[PDB]
Amino acid sequence: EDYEIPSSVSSRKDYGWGDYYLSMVYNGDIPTINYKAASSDLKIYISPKLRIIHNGYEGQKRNQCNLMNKYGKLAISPAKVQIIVKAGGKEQTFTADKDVSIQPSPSFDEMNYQFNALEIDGSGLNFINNSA
Amino acid sequence: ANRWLKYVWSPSGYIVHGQIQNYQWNVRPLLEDTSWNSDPLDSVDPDA
Repeated sequence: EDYEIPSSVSSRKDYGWGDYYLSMVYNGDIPTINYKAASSDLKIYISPKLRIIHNGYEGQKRNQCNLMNKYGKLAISPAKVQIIVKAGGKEQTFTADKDVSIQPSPSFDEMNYQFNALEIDGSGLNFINNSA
Repeated sequence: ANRWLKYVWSPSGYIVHGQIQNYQWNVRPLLEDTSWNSDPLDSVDPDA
């Protein structure tokens, strides 16, 4: 079983803005992927990074977040910073207050939460025509 | 020699019944007892 998994993934399938269109998640990444396969098992280690930039929605909302950003300092709760994954049918959640050793300082320009290694169960990964 | 050392320890871990295991030490007491003892055993035998 040759599992061909890229060593890094940087692309997006979907995107959302925050509730008040005040800030948004910035094109984050999956700087590295590692894995181990076995008959009847697969463990994938993903070490992603979550990035926040206080950019509001284009329009007067972008201008309003700029007035915020340039006239004060940031906030964001690391306990609620998280990555949720679904390998096929199996769901796992990882948080920044457990899997990130150093938190970014508060800032309105950018914050970066780098996760150490998220061990994800790929045995629930359902392949159709040998693709999942 | 490498293969035989792996019966005791594998830095890369082990596969059991097809599953990927989360341990390197294949001898139960070496897997356990991860903390150094504090008070030493008072002896003359390094094996004890």
